[PDB]
Amino acid sequence: QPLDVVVLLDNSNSMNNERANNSQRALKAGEAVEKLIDKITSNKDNRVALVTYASTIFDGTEATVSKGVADQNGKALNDSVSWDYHKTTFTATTHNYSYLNLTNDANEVNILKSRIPKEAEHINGDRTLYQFGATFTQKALMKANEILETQSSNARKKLIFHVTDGVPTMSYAINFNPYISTSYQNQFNSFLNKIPDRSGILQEDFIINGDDYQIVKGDGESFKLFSDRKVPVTGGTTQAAYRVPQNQLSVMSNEGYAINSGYIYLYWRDYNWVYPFDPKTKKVSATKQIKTHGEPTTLYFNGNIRPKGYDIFTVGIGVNGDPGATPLEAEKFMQSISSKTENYCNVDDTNCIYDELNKYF
Ligand SMILES: [Mg+2]
Repeated sequence: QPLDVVVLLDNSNSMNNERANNSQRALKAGEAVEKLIDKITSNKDNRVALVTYASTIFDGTEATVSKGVADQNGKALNDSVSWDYHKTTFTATTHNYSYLNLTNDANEVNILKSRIPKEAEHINGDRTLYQFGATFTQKALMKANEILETQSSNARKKLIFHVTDGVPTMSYAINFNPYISTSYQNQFNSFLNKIPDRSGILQEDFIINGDDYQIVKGDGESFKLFSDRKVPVTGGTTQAAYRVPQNQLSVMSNEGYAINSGYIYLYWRDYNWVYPFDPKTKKVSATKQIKTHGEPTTLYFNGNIRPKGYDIFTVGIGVNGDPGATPLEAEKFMQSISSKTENYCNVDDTNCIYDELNKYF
């Protein structure tokens, strides 16, 4: 049977070529993709598609994300020196780095390959698109799956080939119910009960029905969700604050910020917090706690992708855990969202990559 392949390409900010002491993540990821496309399409029956992602799918559409910190009541502000404090969402047109239709047309293949980026955003380049540079792996997996389920069939061979540094920093929320007495652990367990092997959670028990910027967890800050909700002063122990200027003082009060003579003490916005937590009292869960983006992503993978019975190969590029994970956490995560242990390969591990692909070619 012919092979339909979706390439998943991580174009998050962590992939910028300067990162990890010039590890050239994006350049190397783009080259690996070029090589995979050429290899797959050598057989004229096979189809390819490309899903490049970061905070969202980079397909040339407009997207919105939330940014900033918040006061003690969850009221949002941006404390950056380069943005107005009201700038707590950003809206922009993404690069079209995707080819979203499986194809074996040679001219279409050429379009796909022309759309392969070799660089990611820089904090000093496009500062607007830099805001769309989180690692929302879950969303990209959902798009790759949607493509295969929509456009392939049970009789064709299907592959997801995912190239990334392995550190997701955004995820969809697990739909815990704060209003029943069932403990969060028992709620989580009931979600697991729905998958034959209990290793995942179905899409229906994620919060998906809303625009991303209002429902998603994480903003690219970290692999981790934060147990301490207070923003600390850099390198320190003490909570940071936003001094409100004289000229600015009355407008901020009017707006409703918590100002204590005359400082707004800063908290991570609540989509960065360990959850679930009671939405009224803010009491964190005393049982099950989600503490990374890796876990909800793996659960989604295992609930909704792995059962489809096709192959998922993950290729690690310059792997160190940036931001907020260790190198091992990143590997384990990548292995967690591959068909099996040996379908995670470092890009440097050419033997691993040759061996897995050999079956098809
Ligand atoms: Mg990243």
